Amino acid sequence: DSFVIRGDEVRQIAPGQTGKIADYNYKLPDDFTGCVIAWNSNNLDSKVG
Amino acid sequence: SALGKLQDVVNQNAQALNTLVKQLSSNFGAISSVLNDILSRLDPPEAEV
Repeated sequence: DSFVIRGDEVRQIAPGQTGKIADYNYKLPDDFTGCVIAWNSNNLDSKVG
Repeated sequence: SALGKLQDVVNQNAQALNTLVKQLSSNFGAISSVLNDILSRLDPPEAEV
């Protein structure tokens, strides 16, 4: 499952978490089995404007 | 007191039951002896523990 978020919300991508992303955007199950990988993409996803 | 023996038996049993009931007030290392407070306060991953 691939997507993009902001750094402060990376914590929300985990079982049993709450917040904007977890509640309304992407919710993992409490018994989630698998891995979560996140890396900064400021050079790629940022624009001067 | 002549029938002490019989009475004693009763007492012993009662004490057991009483003790059992009081054990419901112990946290046993948890954060609260009240199940509902644990459910409502912590996230499911740690409320499970």
